[PDB]
Amino acid sequence: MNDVNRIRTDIINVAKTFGAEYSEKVLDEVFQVFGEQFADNSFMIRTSNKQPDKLGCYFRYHEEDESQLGLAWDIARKSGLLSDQGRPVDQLIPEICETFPIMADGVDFDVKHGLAKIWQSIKGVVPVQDAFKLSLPASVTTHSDFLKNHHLDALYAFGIDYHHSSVNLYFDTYHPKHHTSEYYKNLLQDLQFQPPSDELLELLTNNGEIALTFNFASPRIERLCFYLPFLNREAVPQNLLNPLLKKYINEAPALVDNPGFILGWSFGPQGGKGTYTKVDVDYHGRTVPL
Ligand SMILES: CC(C)=CCC/C(C)=C/CSP(=O)(O)OP(=O)(O)O
Repeated sequence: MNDVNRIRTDIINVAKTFGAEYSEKVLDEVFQVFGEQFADNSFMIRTSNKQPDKLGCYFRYHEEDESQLGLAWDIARKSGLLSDQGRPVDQLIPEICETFPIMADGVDFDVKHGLAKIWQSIKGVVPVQDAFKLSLPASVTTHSDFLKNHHLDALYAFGIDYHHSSVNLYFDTYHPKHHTSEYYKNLLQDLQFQPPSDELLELLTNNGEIALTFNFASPRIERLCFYLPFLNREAVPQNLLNPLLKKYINEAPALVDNPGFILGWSFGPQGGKGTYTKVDVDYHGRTVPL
């Protein structure tokens, strides 16, 4: 369709507009193999802040259709976009699929580097201890007391990062403290991560999504992320966005006049690497309303 070539053009436009490194060759190979799954599924375009003056650009899709579940991994492997290094990360997706009933999956793409991440969403929420049999990083188990103590133990999804050999764990915000700003202040303090502004803390009371990143090199929790949805460009708190990301919320491409957004705040060791902002445009306009 034209829908697919529209999507490839919008992304090169973003990558160029916002100074994001990219590889036309790489984009081609991804779209050759995955283009239709973009036009036919929940689809989002991301820019992040990991480097002060230039955004990176990503694009991702979410497969909710029962019959298609598992084809993302198959497609990824058969075409060579995801090849096996025997890495500690490389066995996780098969293990997850045998252990847990799966209700959604998705692929994340880096406009320069190609296929970056694969998500698995469990059917329903599970005690995180049920994931302890998997070849996750040792740092997951060794923080089991910390996961329970901060009510980060209702596990619903895995994100497997192949560029960084790291794993994201996703947590439902079941506990009354998750609607409290003091919980996010105390969580960032306990992790010795960079403190949040009061504006962000206020927003986090109606937070609903928490993610934790673990990797095989480090005995420490590498970073965490909070996610909030916003219905449209206007609903976005723009005092939390630097100028480059302000421009992105006004000019991010989508097939609706006023797309919704998912914003992500990554936090890591204070004075260290991983405290930045993520902006996801709801390209089709049907991810955010759900
Ligand atoms: C990705 C799609 C289509 C919908 C979900 C929006 C969402 C929660 C994205 C999170 S991907 P994330 O784990 O935040 O990626 P990292 O930067 O942590 O590697």
